[PDB]
Amino acid sequence: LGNANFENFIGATEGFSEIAYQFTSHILTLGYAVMLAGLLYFILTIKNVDKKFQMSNILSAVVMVSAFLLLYAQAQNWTSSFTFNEEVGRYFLDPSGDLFNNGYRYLNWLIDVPMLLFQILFVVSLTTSKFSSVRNQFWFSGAMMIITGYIGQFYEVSNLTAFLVWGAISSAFFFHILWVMKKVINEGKEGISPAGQKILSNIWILFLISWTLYPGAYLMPYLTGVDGFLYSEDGVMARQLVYTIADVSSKVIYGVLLGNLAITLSKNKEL
Ligand SMILES: *C/C=C(C)/C=C/C=C(C)/C=C/C1=C(C)CCCC1(C)C
Repeated sequence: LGNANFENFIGATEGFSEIAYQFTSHILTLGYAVMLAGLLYFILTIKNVDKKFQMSNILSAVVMVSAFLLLYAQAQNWTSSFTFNEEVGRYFLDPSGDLFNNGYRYLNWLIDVPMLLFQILFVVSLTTSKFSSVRNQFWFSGAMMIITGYIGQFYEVSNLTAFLVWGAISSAFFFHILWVMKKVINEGKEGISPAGQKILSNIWILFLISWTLYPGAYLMPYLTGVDGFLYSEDGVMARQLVYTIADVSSKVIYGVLLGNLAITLSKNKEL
């Protein structure tokens, strides 16, 4: 019953404190709420950039749609999966619920990772690289990263070595994506205004950090060891919190910066 994931495992054994249960619930709600807000932002501001850049706004909006819907479903899956026991005063896994399921989040990643990588190619111009090459490489490596991570995700309770080995494999595809993105951003800096170069530098830093947060949260409950402080409901809170910080940063803030970058490259900005 507490076999699928670390959330259920904890939920089925120690249970969650009211703080943990409520905090995790609140943070997941904030997550999907921000997505909805972002959806409207990206719809409303689309006329602020030239036609040639609008595919980036379009991909942002779509990412917002998928992340709102799936994070909303994730938020409900958390709350409905754990119920309060008066005798002990903690929340436990509910046999009559459907149990906490990582599926919503990983599906969201599968859908969104290729669009996010894709959309910067409609703002920035490449230099010595082919569009189709960059695109195909993002999409393959991106697909493999989530797939492999999702494989590892099944063994987090039952086989911690499979969990890490697969996560390592996933980290290999991630490293490759970083490497392509580096080339993309540096080629995109050439020729453009220093104001656009500056925004591109910010996008690199945002991208590097916010995406590295995901394997951070994947590893979170074991960052202190087998009997460590994080190997608890605290690890769940931290993991869920980091995932949410990452989602907002990699989707909404990334989208906003690309929007601002697009405006810098506008037709009437040219002499
Ligand atoms: C909007 C959602 C995004 C940008 C999701 C990104 C997810 C990742 C970069 C996940 C990476 C992982 C690893 C590199 C290793 C461990 C397993 C994953 C899937 C968490």
